[PDB]
Amino acid sequence: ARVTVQDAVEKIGNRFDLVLVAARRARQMQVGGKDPLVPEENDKTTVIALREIEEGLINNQILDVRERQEQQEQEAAEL
Amino acid sequence: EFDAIKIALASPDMIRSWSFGEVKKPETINYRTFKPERDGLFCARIFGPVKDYECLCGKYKRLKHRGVICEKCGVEVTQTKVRRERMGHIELASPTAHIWFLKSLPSRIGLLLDMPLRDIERVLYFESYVVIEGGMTNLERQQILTEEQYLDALEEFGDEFDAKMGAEAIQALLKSMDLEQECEQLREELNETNSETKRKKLTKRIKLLEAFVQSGNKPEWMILTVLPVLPPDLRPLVPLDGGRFATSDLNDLYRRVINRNNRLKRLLDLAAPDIIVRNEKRMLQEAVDALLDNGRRGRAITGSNKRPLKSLADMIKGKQGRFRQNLLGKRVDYSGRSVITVGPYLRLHQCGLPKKMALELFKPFIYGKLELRGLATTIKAAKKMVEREEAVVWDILDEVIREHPVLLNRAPTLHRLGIQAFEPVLIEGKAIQLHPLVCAAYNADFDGDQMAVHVPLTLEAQLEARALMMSTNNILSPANGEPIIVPSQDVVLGLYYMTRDCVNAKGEGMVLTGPKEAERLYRSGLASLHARVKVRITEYEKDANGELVAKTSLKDTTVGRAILWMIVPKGLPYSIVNQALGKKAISKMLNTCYRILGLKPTVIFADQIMYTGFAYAARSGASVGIDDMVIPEKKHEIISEAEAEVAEIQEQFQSGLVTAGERYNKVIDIWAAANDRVSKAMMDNLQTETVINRDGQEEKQVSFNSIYMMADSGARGSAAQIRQLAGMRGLMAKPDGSIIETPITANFREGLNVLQYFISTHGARKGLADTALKTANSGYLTRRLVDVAQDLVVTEDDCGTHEGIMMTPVIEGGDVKEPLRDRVLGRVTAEDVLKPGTADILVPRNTLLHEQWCDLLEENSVDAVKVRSVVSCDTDFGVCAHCYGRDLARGHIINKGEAIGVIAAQSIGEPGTQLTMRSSIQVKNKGSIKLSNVKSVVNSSGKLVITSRNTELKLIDEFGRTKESYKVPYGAVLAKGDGEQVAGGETVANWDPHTMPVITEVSGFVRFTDMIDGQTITRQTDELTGLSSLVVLDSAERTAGGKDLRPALKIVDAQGNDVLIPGTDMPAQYFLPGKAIVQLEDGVQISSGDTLARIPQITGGLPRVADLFEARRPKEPAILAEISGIVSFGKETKGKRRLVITPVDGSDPYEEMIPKWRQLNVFEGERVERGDVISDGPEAPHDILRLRGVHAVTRYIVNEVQDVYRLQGVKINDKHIEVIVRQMLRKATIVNAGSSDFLEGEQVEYSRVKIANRELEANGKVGATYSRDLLGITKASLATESFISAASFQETTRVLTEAAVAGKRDELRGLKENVIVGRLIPAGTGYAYHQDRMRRR
Amino acid sequence: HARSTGSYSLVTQQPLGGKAQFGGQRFGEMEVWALEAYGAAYTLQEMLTVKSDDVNGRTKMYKNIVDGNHQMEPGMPESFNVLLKEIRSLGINIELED
RNA sequence: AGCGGAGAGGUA
DNA sequence: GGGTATTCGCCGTGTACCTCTCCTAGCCC
DNA sequence: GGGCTAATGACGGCGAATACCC
Ligand SMILES: [Mg+2]
Ligand SMILES: [Zn+2]
Ligand SMILES: [Zn+2]
Repeated sequence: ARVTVQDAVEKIGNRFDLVLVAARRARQMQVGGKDPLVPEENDKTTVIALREIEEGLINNQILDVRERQEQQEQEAAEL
Repeated sequence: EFDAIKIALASPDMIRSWSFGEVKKPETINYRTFKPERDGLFCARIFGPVKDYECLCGKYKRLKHRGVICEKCGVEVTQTKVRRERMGHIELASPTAHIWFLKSLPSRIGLLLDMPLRDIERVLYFESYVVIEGGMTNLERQQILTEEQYLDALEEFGDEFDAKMGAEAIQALLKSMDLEQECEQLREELNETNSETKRKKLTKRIKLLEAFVQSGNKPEWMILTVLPVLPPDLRPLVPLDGGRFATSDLNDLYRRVINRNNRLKRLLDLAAPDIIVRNEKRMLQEAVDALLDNGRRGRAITGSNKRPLKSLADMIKGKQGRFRQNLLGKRVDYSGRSVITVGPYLRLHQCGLPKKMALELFKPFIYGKLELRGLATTIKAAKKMVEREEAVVWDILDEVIREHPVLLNRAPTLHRLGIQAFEPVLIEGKAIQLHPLVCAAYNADFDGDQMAVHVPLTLEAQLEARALMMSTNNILSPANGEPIIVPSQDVVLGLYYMTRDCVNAKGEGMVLTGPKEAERLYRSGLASLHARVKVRITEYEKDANGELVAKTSLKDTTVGRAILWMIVPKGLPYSIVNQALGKKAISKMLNTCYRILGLKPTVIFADQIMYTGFAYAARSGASVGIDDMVIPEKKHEIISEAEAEVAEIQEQFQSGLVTAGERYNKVIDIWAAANDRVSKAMMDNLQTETVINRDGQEEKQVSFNSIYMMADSGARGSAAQIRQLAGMRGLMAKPDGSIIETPITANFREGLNVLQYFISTHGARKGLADTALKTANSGYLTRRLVDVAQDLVVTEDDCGTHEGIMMTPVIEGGDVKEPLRDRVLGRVTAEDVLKPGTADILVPRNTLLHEQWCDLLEENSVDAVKVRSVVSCDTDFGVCAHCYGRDLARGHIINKGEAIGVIAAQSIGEPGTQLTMRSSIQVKNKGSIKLSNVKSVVNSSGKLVITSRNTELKLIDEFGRTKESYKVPYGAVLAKGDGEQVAGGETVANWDPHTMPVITEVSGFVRFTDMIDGQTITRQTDELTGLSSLVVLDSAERTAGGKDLRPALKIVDAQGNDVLIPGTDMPAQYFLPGKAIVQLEDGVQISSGDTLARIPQITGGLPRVADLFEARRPKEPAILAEISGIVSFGKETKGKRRLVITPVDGSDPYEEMIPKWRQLNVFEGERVERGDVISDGPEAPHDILRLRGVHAVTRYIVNEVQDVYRLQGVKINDKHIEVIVRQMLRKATIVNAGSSDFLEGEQVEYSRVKIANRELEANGKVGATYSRDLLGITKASLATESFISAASFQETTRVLTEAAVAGKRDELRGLKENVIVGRLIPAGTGYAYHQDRMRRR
Repeated sequence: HARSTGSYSLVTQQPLGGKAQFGGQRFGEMEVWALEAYGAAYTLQEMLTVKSDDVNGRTKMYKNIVDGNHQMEPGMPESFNVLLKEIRSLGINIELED
């Protein structure tokens, strides 16, 4: 569940780019067709997003990797 | 879409480009059919379609004809919204002056023409003429004439020479003015005028010219020829209840202007005589000047019911203009309002919320999820389902409000905790349930307070809510590091009843294996809740690297403390729960829990405190009764002796042996002592009321009287209030402001009688009036403070410098009143801490001083710590991170962006609702004596006396820090001196307040030099002794015939020679001022330390804070010496008594007139430093800036207003006051321009000039020599390069007009204008966004 | 009292005031300062653009909620543009740059 | 869809 | 003529909300 | 009745505008 966003700050030391990384990710999970990378509790996209920030498998860098790499999938499918 | 905003004057070409037609007719509506007219104010063919895609004639009722205009009535078929932006115009017949540029005070036209405003008012109102195109005349170009002087000029130079009237003539002057010629001629006169006044007027003139030509303006543009009219939808004409139309003031105004204009054009065709059309143009100018800014002419015109109508200046200015009412604060959808109630069962990351509010708020969410589940096809079917309230949509709402935070607000939203996010849990009922701890943050009791809910719609907003504004985040105030989650009143009663101990009850002294048998005892009803028991407990310490070490013991405690101990998590020592736990104890309990264990166990720990607090406050049952308040029996006798004592003093006044003032002072003193005797009687007879047997004889202990437990817990009230319940209350003040001689001898437990209740009624009414008018100030204070900080975003990581201010713990003159480890705590050091193991480096030069480092500072007794402050932070357009330190709500350094200007100004201005509105030296403790800046001599007896005013007496302790500080006046008889050990409790000084002594320095003879009886000194025989003494008169009492002499005393030897100053070659003669009485007669061989003569002799409320940030020059300013060197006096009362200052090395052109009401500090033989004191009175801020520097004036502010809040005991950490000071002295002026481009006597902001010469440092050339200024907050707000924020603040007219003739352009770089324009704020998340956007351009 | 979305005012496309007119709450100035005190920008940016003033942006918002997107398109406050036509309706040329 | 200004009282 | 010195006109004066009434007259038709 | 219309009870403060004084 959700009580604090403490440890999310403990992996992202800005507490503001927490909001942009989280908004980028949860926007990629609501509009885009992607599953969560964490088992959900029938939560919303928000707590799933910050909850993925808790396990550290998403920050700004990995999101750069997926925008670039799925971007090259949009290049390689273009032929 | 767009960057910066530029503003300028209106060309008529630009006006005609804006418009789409000349509005000609004053009738608007037909009101028979509802169509408007051909070309009225409401016009279809100029402004566009009334209804949607239809012409007014009704030709093209189809969307297919979109774009083409019609021919029947010529209405361009478009959207009806196109009638919202299409402006109009009016070709006036006469030229017409704009009223703002006429009467902005200072007038732009007035100093533009070098012409007084009186005459220009006379020109525009047709009661004088004026010259244009003089030539071969005796008539100057600006010469104004009356009508009879126009007759004389009509005879004399009535030839081809011209002269006109009205705005045509002003149009001719501004039309025919050249610019560069007056730039050369008036810079030429800045050379040619030594006059400061002409230098000031002509430098304001030179700013208007050199800014006017640089701007895209023309002078004749100010006279409005073509008046633009407002689009009609913005000035609508609604029906009232009936077939009438509610009036707009605008349409009345334009109705008058179009009437007067059309009658004027008809008077121009028919060619009436000049006096009729003079009156017609005069009424037109009154009309347009009424429309632009009504009321700036001395009488307004009234529309109906005798009421001043609302011009466009009243469409912008004031509390109901667009900035106050429709731009900064907007009404918002997705919101609701309701009464709050408690619901204690909630956790603090959730709040209660009613069901019907939820179903009405969350309608689009319910609609979307019904489309998701397919239980509804269209928007009307879903809308009918949520109108129907089916049992499926409650499950849908329970889906969508699973993790959806909401933003609650309370209406007086003082500091930043006023909106907090929560999660809803749906409630059977109609009121918001709200978690109780949050009440203390909201300042919200449950007496009927109403709180509003808002809903974040977008996903970023939900993440901003849960990440930042969730209530678990806000546990520490930005004002101070204290917890704002303080358990307020019931829960602390449950604890102070829980953790208490009586000596004899159930289960005394037994042994129990842990707290689980304790709670098993208490729920069984076999042992007492409070009876002292040895138990076994097991605690944990995180001394290792986060590793919790176990230990167990058999503590002496009570049962309730064990039941409390089952809640407290692992990281705490048991001594946190071993005391009685009042309010301060539970507060620092929570604070240590956050400092040690972090956030999550602190939060859920606080919840478990609250639940067990109501469980045991509930189960305890602490009532209140009339038997609970105890009258002391000894009250009546102290009343009796009080009446006896005022009976005796009254008897002494009966025959008249004491004065009325003596009776008043004596009576108030004996009532005060009597009152405190009664207070000790009731306080003892409450606090040790209980006497119980211990199983032996007896013992006394603390009392279970309930009103004492509510007192000593600190839940409600104090010893003063519970004093007022039992003992007699007070000496109530009077409406005059004095005190009342008959105190209320009775309390609230007995009845009041009548007149005592009358006087107490005065006390209450004065209190409540102070609350209302007090808040009426306080909102305006916080208003100005946030409208002067406003701009200030933590934007860099380091300045990389080493300036700063010096924190020392303040010592007001007694005990230390704010220690070092509160002022220093959480701020980044300027350089390293040089330990007093001296040349030992305790902390480095950039380390944040958290609690460990502050303890290491504490053990080594660090005296003064220099530290990086925001006032000296060398950040450009911002504040670096390493000059601010802690957020005080996050236990680390500040993040880059969270705008400390606003959190500063709210955190300063919020406790203003809790403020108020309306000999010798006796040392205390035992230590070493240090003196500061001493110039002294040992007298004939051996006591030390000081010949310098500015010597400060410090009591250093045993270690080396200062622990007392004192002022030692001029010629004060000390008992001890430097390096001398004094005893704890010694009188260490003396002086006479009714004597300014003129003490000696060495010994020798004294000759009365220039002391002639009748001219400088006068003969007065002493009436009481016989050894008379000549009295030195002052300046004005003697006549001028013998005033030019200066009486002095020169130490001379047995030859008459010069006995000099020890060390220099000047004699020690004392030029005597007035009211000096030299007691020692002529030729007295004198000693050291003896008086050569005797010269005998506020409000700290909220307006103190206001006038500090306003920085007013106070009543009698303590004047200072601008520069060092020896000084003397000048001319006797040429208005004032002049000074003559003389430096040693530099020149001395500076001297200054002095008001002779001031007993000066300095003499003719006295040499000062620059910025040294000359007189007494308050210490005015400007001179403290321009003499003693920046650090002195910010230090004076923060210690001053910190004393103001510190007296009432509300903590504000100093950085907020410091950063408001940083916004105060942001502007500056120039001493020498150098290779820059500024005018020398010009004001510009320090940031822009610091980057100006800093980039002239990029070349080898020398930039400027700046000089900082100190503006008040309400003027430094308005003098801001962004004009739009200054339009949002006060005096909108002056801001916009100075913007207009300035041609000012605004790149906006700020907060409030971005609230205006409605984009992302460059504050937090939007500061990352402007990192992106400024990173791209 | 509560309000999702009801009527809009005439001279400014803003929610009405009061309860007898089915109107929203006033999100007043002091708590705009309080949002500035937090780092909440997107909260504020939808407080006084989408939920308040711009008619296009709240049509887009209403469509996006009923479809299942949470995203805002700012546009411009209408009321600021009204202020622009007011100051422009005096003898003042005021524009926007590129 | 049809809601602007005064003036009065109250609510915390 | 400068050099204060008064004085004299303008700006300001708490935050939301609730309830109610009451909203042009002149006038000659 | 009705279609249509053409004042005096603030106070503080602050910078320009005389006042007057030498
Ligand atoms: Mg209340
Ligand atoms: Zn037509
Ligand atoms: Zn810095």
